[PDB]
Amino acid sequence: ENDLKDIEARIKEKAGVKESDTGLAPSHLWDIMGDRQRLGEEHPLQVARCTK
Amino acid sequence: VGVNKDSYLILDTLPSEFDSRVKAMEVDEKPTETYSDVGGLDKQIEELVEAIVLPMKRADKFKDMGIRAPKG
Repeated sequence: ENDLKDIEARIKEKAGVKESDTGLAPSHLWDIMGDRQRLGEEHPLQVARCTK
Repeated sequence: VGVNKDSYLILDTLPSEFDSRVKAMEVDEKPTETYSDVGGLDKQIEELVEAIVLPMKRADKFKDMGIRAPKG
């Protein structure tokens, strides 16, 4: 019984914990429009709001 | 006031700030509903005109009378 308890934790530890991340198969090229958004300033904007 | 960001010096003067919710209190071409949407209860109307509208416009007579303005 105690060997079972020990091996479940071992299987879990060796499989590892990971963080799921979304994908898209119809995108096999994304640095046809990713490169334009990247590396210069065209710009991501500090959001503000008109007060007067 | 205005202050130049790069090196802090008064650039200019500017009018005083107001908070955004307070800037929409104003009219923007508000529609009128005038006394043509009101039938019955004339007495109420008369009291309203005397209290509010006429001490604004007839504000000199009020000083003549020797009394202080209404706050509401």
